[PDB]
Amino acid sequence: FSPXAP
Amino acid sequence: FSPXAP
Amino acid sequence: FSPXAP
Amino acid sequence: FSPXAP
Amino acid sequence: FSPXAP
Amino acid sequence: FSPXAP
Amino acid sequence: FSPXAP
Amino acid sequence: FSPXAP
Amino acid sequence: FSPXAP
Amino acid sequence: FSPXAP
Amino acid sequence: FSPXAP
Amino acid sequence: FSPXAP
Amino acid sequence: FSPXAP
Amino acid sequence: DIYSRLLKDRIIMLGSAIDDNVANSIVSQLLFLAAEDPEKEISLYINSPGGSITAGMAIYDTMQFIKPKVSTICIGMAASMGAFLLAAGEKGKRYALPNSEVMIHQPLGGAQGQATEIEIAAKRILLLRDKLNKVLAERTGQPLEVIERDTDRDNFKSAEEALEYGLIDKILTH
Amino acid sequence: DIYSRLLKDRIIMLGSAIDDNVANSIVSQLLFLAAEDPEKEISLYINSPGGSITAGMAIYDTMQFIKPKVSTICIGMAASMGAFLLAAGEKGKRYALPNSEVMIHQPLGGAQGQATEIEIAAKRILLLRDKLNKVLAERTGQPLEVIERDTDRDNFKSAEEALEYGLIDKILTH
Amino acid sequence: DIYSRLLKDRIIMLGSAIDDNVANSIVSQLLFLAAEDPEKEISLYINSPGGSITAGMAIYDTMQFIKPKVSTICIGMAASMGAFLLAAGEKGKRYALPNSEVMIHQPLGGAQGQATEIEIAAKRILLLRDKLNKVLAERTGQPLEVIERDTDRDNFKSAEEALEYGLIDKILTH
Amino acid sequence: DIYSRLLKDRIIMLGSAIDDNVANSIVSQLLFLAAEDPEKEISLYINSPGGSITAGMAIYDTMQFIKPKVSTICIGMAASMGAFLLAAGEKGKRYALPNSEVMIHQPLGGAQGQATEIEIAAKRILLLRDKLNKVLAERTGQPLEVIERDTDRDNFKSAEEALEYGLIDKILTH
Amino acid sequence: DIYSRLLKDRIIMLGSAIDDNVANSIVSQLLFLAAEDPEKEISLYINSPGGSITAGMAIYDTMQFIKPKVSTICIGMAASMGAFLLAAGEKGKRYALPNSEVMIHQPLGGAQGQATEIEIAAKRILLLRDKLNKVLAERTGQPLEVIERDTDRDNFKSAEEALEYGLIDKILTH
Amino acid sequence: DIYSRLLKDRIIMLGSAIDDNVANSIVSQLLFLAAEDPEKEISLYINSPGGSITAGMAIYDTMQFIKPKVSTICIGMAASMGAFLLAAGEKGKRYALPNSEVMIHQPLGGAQGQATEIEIAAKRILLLRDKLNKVLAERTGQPLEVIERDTDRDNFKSAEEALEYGLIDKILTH
Amino acid sequence: DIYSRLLKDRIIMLGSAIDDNVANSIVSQLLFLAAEDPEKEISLYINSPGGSITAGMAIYDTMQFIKPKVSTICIGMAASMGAFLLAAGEKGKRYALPNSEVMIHQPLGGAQGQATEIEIAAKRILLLRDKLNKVLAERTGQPLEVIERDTDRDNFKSAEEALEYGLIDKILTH
Amino acid sequence: DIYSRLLKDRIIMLGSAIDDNVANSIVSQLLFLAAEDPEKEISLYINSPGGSITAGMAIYDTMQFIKPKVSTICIGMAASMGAFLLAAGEKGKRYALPNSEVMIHQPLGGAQGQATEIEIAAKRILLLRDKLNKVLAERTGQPLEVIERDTDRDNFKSAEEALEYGLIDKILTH
Amino acid sequence: DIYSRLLKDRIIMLGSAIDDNVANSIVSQLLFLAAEDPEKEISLYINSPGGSITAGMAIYDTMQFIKPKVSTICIGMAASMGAFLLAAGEKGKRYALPNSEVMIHQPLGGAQGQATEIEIAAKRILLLRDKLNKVLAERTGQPLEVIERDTDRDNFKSAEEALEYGLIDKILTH
Amino acid sequence: DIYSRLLKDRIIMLGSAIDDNVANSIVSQLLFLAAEDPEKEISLYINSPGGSITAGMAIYDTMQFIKPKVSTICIGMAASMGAFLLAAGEKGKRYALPNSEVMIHQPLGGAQGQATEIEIAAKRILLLRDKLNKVLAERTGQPLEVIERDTDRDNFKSAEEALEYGLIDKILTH
Amino acid sequence: DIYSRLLKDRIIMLGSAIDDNVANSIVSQLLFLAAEDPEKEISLYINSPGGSITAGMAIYDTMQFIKPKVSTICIGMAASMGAFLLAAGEKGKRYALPNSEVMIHQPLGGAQGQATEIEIAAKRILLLRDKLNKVLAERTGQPLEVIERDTDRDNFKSAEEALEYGLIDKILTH
Repeated sequence: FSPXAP
Repeated sequence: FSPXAP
Repeated sequence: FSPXAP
Repeated sequence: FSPXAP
Repeated sequence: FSPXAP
Repeated sequence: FSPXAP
Repeated sequence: FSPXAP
Repeated sequence: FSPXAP
Repeated sequence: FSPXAP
Repeated sequence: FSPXAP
Repeated sequence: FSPXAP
Repeated sequence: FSPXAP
Repeated sequence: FSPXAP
Repeated sequence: DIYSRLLKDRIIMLGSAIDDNVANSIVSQLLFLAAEDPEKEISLYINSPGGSITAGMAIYDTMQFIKPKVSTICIGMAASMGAFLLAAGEKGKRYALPNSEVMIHQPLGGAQGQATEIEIAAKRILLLRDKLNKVLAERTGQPLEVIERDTDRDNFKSAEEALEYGLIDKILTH
Repeated sequence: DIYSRLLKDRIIMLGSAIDDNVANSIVSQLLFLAAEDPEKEISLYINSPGGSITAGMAIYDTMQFIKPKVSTICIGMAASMGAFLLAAGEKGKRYALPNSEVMIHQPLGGAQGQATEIEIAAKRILLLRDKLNKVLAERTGQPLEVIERDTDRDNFKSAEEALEYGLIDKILTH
Repeated sequence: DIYSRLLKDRIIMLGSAIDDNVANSIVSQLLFLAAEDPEKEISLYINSPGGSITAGMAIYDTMQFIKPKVSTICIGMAASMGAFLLAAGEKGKRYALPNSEVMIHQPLGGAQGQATEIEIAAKRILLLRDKLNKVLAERTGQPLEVIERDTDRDNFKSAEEALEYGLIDKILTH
Repeated sequence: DIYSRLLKDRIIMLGSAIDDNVANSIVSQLLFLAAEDPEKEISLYINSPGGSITAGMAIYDTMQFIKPKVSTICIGMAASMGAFLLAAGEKGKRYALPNSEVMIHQPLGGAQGQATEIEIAAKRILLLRDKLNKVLAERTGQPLEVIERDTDRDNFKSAEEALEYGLIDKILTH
Repeated sequence: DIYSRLLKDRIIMLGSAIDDNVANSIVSQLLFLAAEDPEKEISLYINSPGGSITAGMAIYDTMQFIKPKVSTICIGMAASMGAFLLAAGEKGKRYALPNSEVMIHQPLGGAQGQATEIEIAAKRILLLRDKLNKVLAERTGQPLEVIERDTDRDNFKSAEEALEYGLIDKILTH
Repeated sequence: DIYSRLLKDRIIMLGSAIDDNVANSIVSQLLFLAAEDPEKEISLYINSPGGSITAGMAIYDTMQFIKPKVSTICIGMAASMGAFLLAAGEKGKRYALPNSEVMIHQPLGGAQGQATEIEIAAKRILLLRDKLNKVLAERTGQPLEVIERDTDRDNFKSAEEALEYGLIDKILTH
Repeated sequence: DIYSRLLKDRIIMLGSAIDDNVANSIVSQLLFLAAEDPEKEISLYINSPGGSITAGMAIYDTMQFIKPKVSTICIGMAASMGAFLLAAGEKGKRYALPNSEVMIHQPLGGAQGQATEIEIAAKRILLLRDKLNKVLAERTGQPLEVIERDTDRDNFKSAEEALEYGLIDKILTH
Repeated sequence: DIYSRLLKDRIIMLGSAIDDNVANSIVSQLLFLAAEDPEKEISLYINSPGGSITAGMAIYDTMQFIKPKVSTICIGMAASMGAFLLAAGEKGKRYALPNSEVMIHQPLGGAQGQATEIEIAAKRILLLRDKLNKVLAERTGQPLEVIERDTDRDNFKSAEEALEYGLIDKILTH
Repeated sequence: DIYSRLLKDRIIMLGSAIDDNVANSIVSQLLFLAAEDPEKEISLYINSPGGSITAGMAIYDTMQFIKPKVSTICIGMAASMGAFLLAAGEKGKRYALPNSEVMIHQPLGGAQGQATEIEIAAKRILLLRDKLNKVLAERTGQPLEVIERDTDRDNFKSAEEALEYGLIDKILTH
Repeated sequence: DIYSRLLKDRIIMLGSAIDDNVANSIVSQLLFLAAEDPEKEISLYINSPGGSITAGMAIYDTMQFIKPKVSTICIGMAASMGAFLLAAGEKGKRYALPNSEVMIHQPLGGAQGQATEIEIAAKRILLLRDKLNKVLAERTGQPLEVIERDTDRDNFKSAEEALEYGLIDKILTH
Repeated sequence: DIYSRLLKDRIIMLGSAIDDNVANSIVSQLLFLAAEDPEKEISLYINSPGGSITAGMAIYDTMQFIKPKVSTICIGMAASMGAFLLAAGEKGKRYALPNSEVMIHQPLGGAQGQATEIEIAAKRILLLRDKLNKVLAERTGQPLEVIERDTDRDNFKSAEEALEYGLIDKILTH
C-alpha cells in the first residue's frame, strides 16, 4: 500500500 | 350456521 | 353400520 | 371491560 | 376365557 | 399479606 | 404378605 | 414428627 | 472419446 | 491376476 | 520377525 | 526477543 | 535422555 | 365442551388434518347421529387441509351409507380430501362462506425400494387418483377429463369459483 | 366417550396399528361382551394398517374362542393383519364399504447377529407366513398355492375385488 | 376401566414388558385378591415379552405364597420371564390359545469395568440361569440338562409344542 | 388405587429407586400411619435398587422415630440403600421371599474440580460409608471389619445367605 | 393426596429444589395457614438441595411476616438456601433427625458479556452473599467473620455438628 | 387449588415470566374481580422476572381501567416489566418484603433482515422505551432524564432502595 | 500409489460403490488406456456392491466404445451394477476367483409427491430394469424371461453358479 | 513411511478391521509382490479384529492364486476373518507370538424387511458359514463337525491353544 | 503463497479474529523481520474483528519490544483489539483507507460458579479494561475519562472520525 | 519430523493411548531397528495412559523377540499397559524421571448379552489379568499374591515408589 | 515454517494448551537442541493456558535433565502448568513482557464411581498439588504455606506482580 506503506 | 345448516 | 352390522 | 364492551 | 379360566 | 394487602 | 406381614 | 413437631 | 471428440 | 488377466 | 518370517 | 533471550 | 538412554 | 354442544345439535367439526383418528371419530359421530334420528339432517363443518386418502374415504363412505342427508359447510379452508368431502355433501346443501378457500389437487405419496415395489405403489396411487376424480366428476358435473386436468397441480378456488365449478351449491352471506 | 357408546351396543373399534396394547384391549372387550351375552353377535369395525403378528393372533384366537359370532366391517383400510382379521369374521358376516381398501401381504421382520440367530428368526417368520396363509386359504376358499402367490408382494384390493377373492361376503351400500 | 373390571372377577393382566412397576402392581393385586378370598382361584393372563429377572421372581414368589391357585393363560406371546411365569401356573391349569407363541431362553445382562466387577456380574447371572432352569425343569418335568440345552438360544414354541414340552397343560379352543 | 388400598392396611411400598420424592412420600406415610395408630405395626415392602443416601436415611430415621414397629419384606430385589432399609426393619420382623435377592455394597458418588473440592467430596462419602457400615454391623451382628470387607464390591446374596448374614430374620414360604 | 393431608395439620413440605414455583406455593400455603389460625404454629419440613436465592428469600420473608411461629425440621438433606431456611425456623424450634445432613456455602451464579455487565452481576451476588451471611450470623450466634469463612466452600455438617453450630436447636430421636 | 383460594379473596398471583397467556389470565381475573365488586381493592402479588412488553401493558392498562384500586406486593423478585407493574400499583399501596429485589432496565429485542426492516424494529423498541420510561417517571416522581439514565443497564435494588427511588411506598415487616 | 502402479499395467480397480465420481474416474482411465494403446487389452478388477444405474452405464458404454477388449475379474463381491459390469466383460474373458460372490437383482429407487410424479419415476425405473435385463440376457445367453424371474429378488451366486449361469467364462485357480 | 519400508522387504501389514479398502490394498500388494518376484515368499503380519467376509475372501483368494508362498504371523490379536486369514497361511509357515490371541466364530449379519428377503439373507450367511467352516477344517485338520461346534460362539485361543488346534504351526520366541 | 510474498517485503497480515494461534504467528513474524533487519520498518495490515485480550497484548508487547517501527494500515474493519492494535502503530504511521471502519469498545468475558469465583473474573476483566483504556488514552491523546465513556458501548467510527479521534494519523487515498 | 529424528537414533516414542495402530507402528519400528543393527540397544520412551491389552502384548512380545536390549524411560505418566511395558524393559535399564508417575491396576472390559456370552468374556479377562500379573511378578520380583493385591484398584506410584517396587531400576536426574 | 525457523535458533514455542502431544514434542525438541549443543542455552517461549499435569512435568523434568540452561519468556498468558513452567526457567533468566499475565492455581480433576475409587483419585490430585506447590515454593522463594494459600483460587498476576512474587526475574521492555 505504497506510496508509503511500503 | 343457520339460516340454513341448521 | 345397521342394516345389518348391527 | 365495562362501561361499555360489556 | 370361560369355560374354564374363569 | 395482611395488615394491609389484604 | 400374611401370615404374618400383615 | 410428634412429640413435638407437631 | 475418439474417433471423433477428439 | 496373471496367467491370464494380465 | 526374522529368523524365519523374514 | 534479543537483547537477551537470544 | 543420555547419559545413558542413549 | 363447545364441540360436544355442537354435536348435540347434529353438527360434526372436521377442523384438523385427516388421519385415522380423526376419521374414526367423524365416522362414529355420523353413525351415532344417524342412530338417534335417521331423519334429521346432519351438518359437517369443514376447515381442513386434508390428509389420508383411506381416512377420507372412510368418512365419505359413511356419509353415503347413512339415511340422514349430510350438508357440508366450508369455513376457512377446504383442501385436498377436505375439499373432496365438501363436494360430497348432499347435493343442494353444500355451502361455503364468502372468503372460504377450496383447493383440489391430485394424491400425494411415496415409494421406496425395488422397482417392483415402486410399481406396486405407483399403481395404487394412480388407481386412487382415478377413483377420486371420477367421484369429483359426478359430484361437480365436470367431465372427468376436466377434473384430471384441473387437479394436476394445486388448484386454489374462491367461494365464487367453487360455486361456478360445482363444488358447492350456495355461499352463505347474511 | 363415543367409542364407549359403541361398546354399549357390542361394537369394538380396531382403528389403529395393532400392538400388544391394542390387542389386549380388543381381547378384553371381546371376552367382556361375550360374558354379558354369549348370544348377541359382536361387531368388529376395522380401519387398521396392521401390526404385530402375535397381537393379531391374540385377537383372532379370541374371536374364535367366544360363542358370539363376530362380524367384521372394513371401513377405510384393512391392511396386513387387519385384513387377516377382516377375513376372520363370521362367514357370511364380513363386510366392507364401497370405497374400502383391503391389502394382504407376507409378514415383515428382522434378524441381527450370528448366522445361527438369523436362522432362528428366519424359521419363525417363515413358519408364521405358512400358518397365516393356511388360515387365509380356509377363510377365503382360495387354494394355499394361490394365497402364497398373491401375498408375495403388497396386494391392494378394492371392495369389489375383496368380495371376488372371498375376503368379504358383502359390500354395504344403502 | 376394562382391566379394573377384570380384576373384579379375579383376573390379572400381565400384558407389557416386566419391570419393577409392573411387578409391584401384579404382586399387590395377587395379595389383594388372596386377601378378599383365599379360596377362589386367580387367573393371570399373559401376553408379555418378559423383562427383569428380579421383577419376575417377585411375581413368581407371590404366586407361590398365596393360598389361591393361580392359573395362567398365554394369549398372544409369552417370552422369557413371561414364559417362566406361564409355566409357573398351578399344575393342570396352565393354558394357551391355539396360535399363542411361547419362547424360552437364557438370561440377558451386562458387565462393565474391572475384571473383578465383570466376574461379580458373571457369577450372578450364571447363578440366576441355574435357579431359573431348575424351576423350569420341575415345572415341566424335563430334566435339567434338557432345559439348559433348549434355552441356550431363543427357543420359539407353538401352543402344541408348548404342551408337548410341559410348559402348559391345555390349549383353549371352543 | 391398589397401593392406596395397601396403605389402608398399614403397608408402604418402596418399589422404585430411592430419590427425594420417594423418600418424602415414604416418610409422610410412616408419620401418617404412626399418627393413626402408634400401636399397630407397619409393613414396608421393599423391591428397590437403592438410590440417594440422604434419601434413605430420611426413611431410616423416620422408621426409628415412630413408636410402631416397622417390619420389612424383601420382594424381588433389595439392593444398596434398599438392602440397608431391609436390615433396618424391626429385629425379628425382617423377611424375604424364597427367591429374593439382597445386595450390599459401598456408597457411590463423584467429585469434580479443584483438589480441595474433591477432598471435600471424598471425606463426605468416606464418612457416610462408615456411618452406614456401623449401623449395618449393629443390625446384622457382624463385626464392622466384616461389613467393611464384604461391602467392598457388589455382594449379591440369596435369601438363605441374607438370613445367615443377619440381614433378615425369616424367609416367607407358605 | 398425602401432602394435602399434612397441610390440613399445618405441615408444609419443601422437598424439592427451590424455584419460583416451589417458592410461590410455599408462600401461599404459609399465608393460607396463617389466615386460618394466626395462633397455631406451622411446621416446615425440609429436604431440599436449595435453589434460587430470590425464591428462598420469598419464603424467608413470609416466614417472618406471619404471626404463627414456624418450626423447621430437616429430614434427609438441607443444603444451600434450604439450610438457610432451616436456620430461619423459630428459635428453639429448629430440628433435624439423627442422620440428617446440613450444608451451608456461598451463592452460585454467572455473568456473561461486557466487563460492565459482569461487574453488575458481581456486585449483586456479592451483595447477596453478605445479606445472607448476616442473617445466618444472627440466627446461629456465630460472628459474621466465622460465617464468611465457614461458607467459603461446601460445608457439610452432621445433625450433631449443625446443633453445635447453632443451625438447629434439637435433634429428634424417640 | 391454593391460588384459586387466593382469588376468592381478591389476590392475583403473577409468579412467572410474563407472556400472552399469563397476561390474558391476569387481565381476565382483574376484570372478573372488578365485576364482582368494583369497590373492594384487589391485590396483585408479584414475583416475576418480567417478559413481553405488550403483555405487561395489557395488564397495566387493565389495572388502570377498573375502578377497584390495585395494590402490589413484591415477593422475591420484581424485574423488568414485573418491576414496572409493581410501580404501577395504586399510589400508597405498593409494597415489598424486607429481602425483595427490584430490577429496572431498558427493553430487549431483536431485528433481522434489511436495513429498512431493522429500522422499523429500532423505532418501535425505542418508542416503547420512552413510553415505559415516561410512566415510570410519573409513578416514581423521578424526572425522565433520571429514569433513562438509571435503566440504561440492569439496575438491581433492595427494598430499601426501591422505597427511596419511589417504586414502592412501604416495606412489609411484622 | 499401488493403484497407479496397476494402471501402468492397464488394470483399473472398481472397488467401491459406484457413484458419479467413481464412474467418471473409471471412464477417464478407460479412454486414457485406449488412447495409449488401442490394441492391448485392459483389465477391470471388480469388488463392488454396485451403485448408480446411470453411473454404471457410463462405464458400460465406455467399455463398449473403445477398441481394446476389456476383461473383468470378480474379486470378493460383484453385486448389482457391479455384477452387470462383470457380465459386460469381453466374452471369453470374464473371470472370478474360487470364493467370489456374484449377486444380480432389479433396480432400486424412490418416488415422492404427486401421483403424476410417482408415475414418472415408476416408468423410468421400470424402463431401466428392462434395458438392463435385456443386456444381461444377451451377455449370459439366458432368455429374457429367465433374467426377469431370477432378478426379482436378491440372487446370490457362487463362482461355480455364476459360471453355469453365463455371467463369467472362467474361474481363476492356480 | 515405516510400512512402505516393510513392503520393500515383502511384508504386508493387516492391522485394522477388514473392509473393502483394506482388502483391495492387501490384494494389490500381494499381486505386486508376486509380480516382482514369483519365487520369494511374502509375509502377511496380522493384528486385526476381522471384518467383511467378501473382503477377507478377496484376500484369501489372492493368497491362493499367486505362486509365492504366503506366511502369516499373528501379532496381538487375530479374530474372525483375521483368524481365518492366519489359518490360510502356507502350511508350516503360520506363526503367532507368545501372547498372541486367536479367536474364531461364526459370521455376523442382518436382515430387514419381508420374510422372503430375510430368507434370502439367511441362506446367504448360512452358506457362507459353511464355505468358511469347510476351509478352516481343511487348514486345521479338524473335522467339519468340530469346526461348526467350536465356532458357535466366540472362541478365544492362546497361541499354545491355536497351535494345538491347527490354526498355526509354530510360536515365535527368541 | 501470496501472503508469504508480502512477508518477504516486511508486511504482516492480521486478517482474522485474534486467537492464540494468530497471535503466536504474528509475534513470530515480527521477531523474525526484526532479526533480519532491525532498521527497516514493518507494516502490519489490519482487517480483524478482534479477539482474545491476552493474544492482542502478546502482539502489542512485541510491536513495542522490537527496534523497527511498526506502521499499521486498517483495511476493511479494525474492531476491538484490532482497533487497539491499529492505534498501537508507530505514531505518525497509522493509516486507514477511505471507507475503513474502526470500532472501539470495552472487553467481553464471562464468569460462572461461586460468588468468589465470579469476583475473581470481575476484577480481572475490570483491570484489563483499565490497562487497555490507559494505553488508548496515551496513543490517542484523549483523556482517560473520554476513552472510558466512548468505549462503554460499541463505538463505530469512519476513517475521518478515527483520524479526528487520534486512532490513526492519515487516510490513504491516491 | 522431530520423532523421525529420534528414530534415527534408535528411540521409539510411545506417547499416546495404546490402540492397534499405535501398537503396529511400535512393533514395526522395533523390527526395523533390530534389522538395521541387532546389537545396538533401543530406547522406548513412554508417556502413555495405556490401552488395549492385545495391543500392548504385541509390543511386549516384540520387545522380547528381538536381540537388541530395549530400555524404557517413563516420562510424564506410565499407566496400565504403559506401566506394564515400562516394567518390561531390559532388566537394569528401566528408567523414570524424578516426577514421573507410574500406575498399575487390573484389566478393564465389558460383557453384554446372554449369561453364556458374559461368561466367555469373564473367563477371558480373568485369564488376562493372571497372565499379566504373573509377568509383572517376574519383572518386579514381587510375589504374585502381592501383585494381585496391589493391582486390585488404581495404584499410583511416584518414581521413588516405582523404584522400591521393582518397576524401574533407576531414576534419571542430572 | 516460521516455528521451524525459531527452532534453528534454539527457541521452542509452547503456545497451546498442554496435552501429551504438545508435551512429547517439546520434550523431543529439548533433547534435540541439547544434543546439538549442550552449551548454548535454549529459550522456551510460553503463551499457554496450561493443561495436563503429567504432561507439564514431562516438560519440566526434561528442562532439568539437560545441561543447557532453559530461559523462559511469558508472552501473552502463562496460566496453570504454563505458569509453573515459566517459574521453572533457569533462575535469573525468567522473563515476561510488560502486559503479560501470569495465573497460578490448584490442580483440577475428577472422580467417578465407588467411594474407594473417589478416594484413590482424591489422594492422587492432593499429592500432586503438594508436589507442585513445593517446587513453586523453591522456585519463587515463597514459603509453602504462602503458595498453598495463594493458589487456592485462580490468582491472576500482572508482570509487575509476577516479578514481586518471584515467578519471573525480569520484565522485557526495550
